[PDB]
This record gives sequence, structure tokens and C-alpha cells, in this order.
Amino acid sequence: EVQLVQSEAEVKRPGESLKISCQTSGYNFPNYWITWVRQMPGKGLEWMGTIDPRDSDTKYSPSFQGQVTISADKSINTAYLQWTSLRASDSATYYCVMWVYITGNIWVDVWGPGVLVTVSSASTKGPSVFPLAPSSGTAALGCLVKDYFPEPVTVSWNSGALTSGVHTFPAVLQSSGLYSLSSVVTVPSSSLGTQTYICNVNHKPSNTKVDKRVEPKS
Amino acid sequence: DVVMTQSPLSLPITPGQPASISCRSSQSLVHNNGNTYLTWYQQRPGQPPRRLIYQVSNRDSGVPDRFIGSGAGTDFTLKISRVESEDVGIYYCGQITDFPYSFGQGTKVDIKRTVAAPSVFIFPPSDEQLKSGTASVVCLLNNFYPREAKVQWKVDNALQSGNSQESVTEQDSKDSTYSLSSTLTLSKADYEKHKVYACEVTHQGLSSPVTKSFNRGE
Repeated sequence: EVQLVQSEAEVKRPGESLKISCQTSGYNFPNYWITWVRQMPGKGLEWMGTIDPRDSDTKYSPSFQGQVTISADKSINTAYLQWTSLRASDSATYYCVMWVYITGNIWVDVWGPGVLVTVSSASTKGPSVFPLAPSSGTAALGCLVKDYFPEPVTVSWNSGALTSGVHTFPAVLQSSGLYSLSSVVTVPSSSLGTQTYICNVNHKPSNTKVDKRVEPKS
Repeated sequence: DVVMTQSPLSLPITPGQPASISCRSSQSLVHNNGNTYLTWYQQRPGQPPRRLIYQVSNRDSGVPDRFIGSGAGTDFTLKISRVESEDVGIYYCGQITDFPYSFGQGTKVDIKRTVAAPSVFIFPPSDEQLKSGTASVVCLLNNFYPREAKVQWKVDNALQSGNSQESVTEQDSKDSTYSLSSTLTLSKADYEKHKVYACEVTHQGLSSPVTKSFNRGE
């Protein structure tokens, strides 16, 4: 089966350059094009441009021309998208898409896995974990995972054993340029005296593991 | 040159029922040879897009018969015959006839279920976070449907603006509900100069808005 391999997630600073890559795997012939598509979080798909690897002919969207360059290396079945000068607005997911054609308009359409590009002035920081303590049926408790960079953070409860009724919200970007999320769990109120609940927070870019026990306090 | 308009933006479907997604172009998509080359994509949550339909109605390999593409000229439709749990996600029409290429804005298909009111909980800031100099107060809205909701913050019976941030989970696989967090961020100083902290929640499944509150220090 044909498939595209994309380079790994990038964290960059405003003004730096960046080249991301896309490699065809398991397709022989040269009857294909490679196009790059941007998707902001929560937003739709945007065509950025298309390259014919055979002659390196390119077509650019008018909205991205002069911000990016598309290139191809047939010798290794790889295509590239590069910026000279990144901006925070370039924080998005970028897909390369292979269009295998028959001047014809009919092809087959293989998408890559996407790569997340984070452009920000923040530096790596591990989270502070705070308890969202249950109070005075069904009770709610949780952990606030505050002030970390970059994404992602993984959260589990009781080392993966507590799974149902768990809601880990997607993180939001604070004005500090740090991320913040919470994870909550609804539990039977009787269980709050008999049981123990610990959130396990993993932020691997800073090698931070935190286990915080959320207890009702008074 | 060509502008694609897609409707509706969101589409609640009862499982087993059909979904119809529309896509209109600002000029006829019929190429100079007499053929039309509109495509449709599906993006499952967290997944790359995959092409379903090309050339208006032809289906790509492996895509089931219940995806039916139709249309002519400027008016095109994707019909999903019997929407099931695996079809939740965003659908995009794709125009590659005329340069510049573009995608519709996307139609989010979710699962219709009976209205469920949010269960609301409020969390005061931990004393650990207060020693850090910042107070986060969290309002949790748990397991509601539909997605529309509004939360509003009041401090010492004074409405707040511009100091809160929201986050929403995607549709839960089991119960088809959403949950929402809103976080109110104050300085420690500001937090201690006030007494009662409350969040008000408005949702189709509530007859009147609900308020959860606490008194700092109680």
C-alpha cells in the first residue's frame, strides 16, 4: 500500500526558518504530484501549493506565495515545504497529499499523517498540577494542569485503571504563551471517603512526571 | 477565482438516518472538455482527511456504497445513506478544476441524541496555586447535548469579561454528550479582595440558567 511519511513535529521561534518533508513509500512511477495543505486547529483545509516532482513545476496559492517554497527530490521520492521566516500565525498542522494521475484531471489522492508545527517565543516548561477538589449522588473532581510548553501533556487517573467518566479537555493557549488544561472525573460520592484518586501527568518535552492525589479538603 | 460554499456547518444525525451535505460553487465546475471534477473528503476526529468521492459521484476504493455524490454545474451534494457511529467527523468538498484550488469550509456531522442538561460544578483555587500568586476558578459543565452552551462569571455579584477561557471535549463515543470547562483567572490579590464566586450556565436543556457558587474561605 502506498503511504506518505512526514517529518516529525517541530517547535520553532518566530523568525526562524523551517523545512518539513514528505516521502513517498511504495509507489514506483513518476505520474504523481505532491501538494501541501494547512489546517489551523478547529479550522478547515487550505491549499498551499502543488509541485510536479518530474520537472519541479509548481503552482502556489495566492495566499501563501512569498511565504513558503515547495521543492522536490525525485532521487529519494521526497518533497519539501519550507519557510524562510516563520510567524506565530504559522502554528498549524501541515499535510502533504499525493495525487497520482493518468494534462488530465483524474487522479488518486493519498494524504500524509500531518505534522504539527508550533511557532512561539515560549521555552520548554513543565506543568504545575493543582487539585480540583470535590465538595459537599455523583461527585466531580479533577486536576488543573497549568503553565506548560510545548504541547502535548498526557493525563491518566490511577495509573490507567480509572477510565470511565474521565474528561481531559484539550489545552488552551494562555496569554503567557503557556498551555493549560484540566482533566476531570465524575465519581460516586460514597467513593470519596473510601477511595483514592490520583491524576498522573506526563509532559515529556521537559521530562516531568507528576502524580497528585485529589482529596476533598476542609 | 472559484469560491466553494458548503452547508450546513454542523449536521446532527440520528444514527441510521441519512445526512445530506451541500456544496455550491461560484461558477460552473464543468471543465472545457465537458466533465466535472468535484471531490469529497472525510476527516475523522484526530485523523488525516481521506478522499471519499471524486469526479462528482465516483467512489474511491474501499469506500462503502452509502456515500453517494451527486450534482451538476454549481450545485453538488454528498449524501450518506445511513449515518453510523464511524461517520462522525468533518466533510469537505474539493475543487481542483480551476486554479486556485480550494476546499469547502467543512460540515461537522455529529450524533443526534435527546437534549441533556449540563451538570455543573465549581472548583475554588487550591491553596497551593494561591501561594504561586495566581487564582484559577474552574466551572465544569458535564455531559450535555446539544453543543450550544453559555457560561458567565460573576464575582461579588459583578459580571466578568475577558478573564476566562473555555474548552470543549469532542462528542463522547458512548453517551454522545459534550463537556465544557471554563476557567476564570485572577491574581491572588484580586481573588482575596472578593467574597462570592459564581458561574451561570445557559443551555437548551435547562428551563432557567443555573448558578453554582462558593464563598472564598467557607
